[PDB]
Amino acid sequence: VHLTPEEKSAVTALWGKVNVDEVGGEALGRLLVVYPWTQRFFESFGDLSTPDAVMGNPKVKAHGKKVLGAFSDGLAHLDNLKGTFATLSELHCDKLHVDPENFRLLGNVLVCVLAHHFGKEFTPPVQAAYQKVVAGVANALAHKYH
Amino acid sequence: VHLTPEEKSAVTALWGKVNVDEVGGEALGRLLVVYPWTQRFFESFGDLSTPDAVMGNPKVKAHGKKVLGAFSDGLAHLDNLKGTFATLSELHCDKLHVDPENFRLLGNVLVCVLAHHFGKEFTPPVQAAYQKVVAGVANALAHKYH
Amino acid sequence: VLSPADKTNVKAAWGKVGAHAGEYGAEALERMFLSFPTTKTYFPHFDLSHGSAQVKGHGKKVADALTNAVAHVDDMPNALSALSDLHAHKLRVDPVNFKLLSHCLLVTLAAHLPAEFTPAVHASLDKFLASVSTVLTSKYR
Amino acid sequence: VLSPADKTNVKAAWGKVGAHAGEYGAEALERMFLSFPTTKTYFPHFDLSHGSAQVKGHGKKVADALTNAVAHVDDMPNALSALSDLHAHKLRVDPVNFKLLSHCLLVTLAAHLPAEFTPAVHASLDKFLASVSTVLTSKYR
Ligand code: HEM
Ligand code: HEM
Ligand code: HEM
Ligand code: HEM
Ligand SMILES: COC(=O)c1cccnc1COc1cccc(O)c1C
Ligand SMILES: COC(=O)c1cccnc1COc1cccc(O)c1C
Repeated sequence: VHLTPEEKSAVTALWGKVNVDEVGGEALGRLLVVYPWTQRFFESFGDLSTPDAVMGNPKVKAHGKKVLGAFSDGLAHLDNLKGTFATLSELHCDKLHVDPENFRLLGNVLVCVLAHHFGKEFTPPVQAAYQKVVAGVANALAHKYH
Repeated sequence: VHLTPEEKSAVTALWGKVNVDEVGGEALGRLLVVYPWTQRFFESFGDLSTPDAVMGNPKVKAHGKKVLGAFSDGLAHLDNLKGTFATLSELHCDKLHVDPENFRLLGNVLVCVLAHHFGKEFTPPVQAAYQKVVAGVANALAHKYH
Repeated sequence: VLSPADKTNVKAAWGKVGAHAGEYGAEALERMFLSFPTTKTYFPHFDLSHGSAQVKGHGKKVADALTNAVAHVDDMPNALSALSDLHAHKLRVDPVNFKLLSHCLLVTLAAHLPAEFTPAVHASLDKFLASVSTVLTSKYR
Repeated sequence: VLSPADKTNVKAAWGKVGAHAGEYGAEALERMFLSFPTTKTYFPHFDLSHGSAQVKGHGKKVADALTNAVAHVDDMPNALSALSDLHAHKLRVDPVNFKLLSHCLLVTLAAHLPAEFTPAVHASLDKFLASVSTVLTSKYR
């Protein structure tokens, strides 16, 4: 993706403050609640029957942490997202057969969670830079569809 | 760029019986009628107020022929759809900013048109083969978004 | 949401399906399964072989549900509430799959009813099936 | 189709916006314009510079429309009929842009009303904006 040096600084500064224990779990969790059909990919995760159950689910928090780790790796290699997510794309496309639409939803749920956590610090220019990031990640996860 | 040998045989055999002067106009015309927001990209084409106006619009039928000609070019290079539609991808994505979902919609409209004209001869296996065609075309046209 | 003209077109076209309900239903399902094989995973314990009696039966159920939807187009969320429980709460069907079946339903109608599948009727049918899909994919109980 | 819970969630949450209509409406627009530049092509005659008086005033119109939509959640097509004619018939806005604005509305609400923006309320707000979006992009008259 193409981030201005001013955008990269704002992205980096915000990301450095991200609670890596919770933010990923909340993003993945909100995905499962707002878009319930995504739960079908997580049958072995136990109880997803209610919103409270999804958010508090230890397997959701744990897996969400891995999701946030992928975004962290993407930020560290913005010049090669296709190569950085090459393995993850093989998994999500060939094996799991996840619809590319779902990739964009999660990216945007992550945005909402950042907005939720940082409030006014999540300014429109900061959002704009993060939208470039999540679009690039979502696309890099789906090249093996292309 | 994919399709089994049998799928390629099925697509090629049917396309040989396709009226290259009519089908493209039908497909584009139905796109504009079924998904009316698409008309916004064709405001220089004249009257698009009613279904009959659209389907009878000379500029729609003429442009549809170009569109279908590009599909023919795709079918002659099924293992290289990205390169075949490379220039068109630049136009539709960078210059026209057509959302890629519309690419899929036109593809499926074309499938409906094929079904409409061939009827029973448009068998499920023939359709499945063409679904891979139009998905490949849509993907190739959205490549500059990737 | 459907225009009065849309309701008129849908009722007119689907009415001409009539006794071909199960056939068109089954054909649309088989088209979906063959064109988009990932849809088969929603039916893990089904016999999905070509010309399957189960698929024949299930296509009849789908078609008859659509006939019901058409008769209750002004009260669809009420009429399809049980089907909504099934698809949205229990099955949690990904809405992209409804697009695929609706498309295959259009393909089937166009393949069997060329004279009735006009651009206006096509558009009306597409919007109608989109309405049905939203109702069935949404939890409103 | 909204559930009785969705309606309850939306009224309580959107009810907290209050005098912040112009601000949040404006902010949601600026977030959309900045994050998704292609949406600006619908506003060529507009002053889309940061902090413009035109965007801020338009934000108030959009927010108020949503407030009206909330109040008429059980008869939205009638209530939004004028706005539908504007967006579907005249402007012919691609539905994808409504998804972008809806997303920016959620971001704004999350940034300003963290206590309100629970997962369930997030789901309800998203379904609400989706419904508003479908009505404004559908030609049903
Ligand atoms: C859009 C950004 C996404 C990111 C960054 C992401 C990241 C990841 C990561 C890091 C893993 C771990 C893979 C491994 O350890 O081998 C994973 C696995 C997985 N992902 Fe995603 N993912 C994304 C989207 C999605 C979506 C949208 C879905 C479903 C709707 C999904 C479904 C799954 C499933 C089912 C697994 C494996 C679960 C298991 O092992 O039991 N992913 N993903
Ligand atoms: C999905 C397969 C599609 C194919 C194969 C295709 C093909 C073409 C071709 C061959 C041209 C002529 C380019 C030139 O001569 O410079 C063209 C132009 C154009 N296309 Fe497409 N197209 C597709 C989809 C779409 C869609 C979905 C839209 C809008 C919703 C669209 C909008 C346009 C516009 C606005 C032009 C230029 C019109 C003009 O010159 O006045 N295309 N396309
Ligand atoms: C217009 C769209 C649809 C209609 C009208 C429809 C209607 C129905 C009906 C009438 C039933 C049987 C209810 C009963 O047995 O009491 C059913 C079941 C079912 N449908 Fe659908 N459906 C639609 C779309 C879909 C799609 C797109 C999928 C998946 C890709 C799907 C997956 C299923 C499944 C898994 C069952 C349960 C079958 C079983 O295990 O017995 N439906 N649907
Ligand atoms: C999603 C919910 C939306 C709501 C509630 C909404 C509401 C409104 C309202 C209240 C007006 C003012 C009309 C009047 O006062 O006469 C308006 C105008 C307008 N809207 Fe929207 N709108 C929405 C989405 C969109 C989107 C996504 C776009 C484009 C990307 C858009 C483009 C426009 C344009 C171009 C105008 C005309 C402004 C002018 O020239 O004065 N709308 N809308
Ligand atoms: C025609 O719709 C209905 O029957 C009806 C009646 C009362 C409440 N909700 C509805 C549902 O409408 C929808 C739902 C989803 C998409 C759509 O395009 C429409 C018109
Ligand atoms: C939201 O408005 C209503 O529920 C309502 C009330 C009376 C008639 N038609 C409607 C239409 O519903 C829709 C329309 C479009 C999308 C959607 O998800 C719903 C529930």
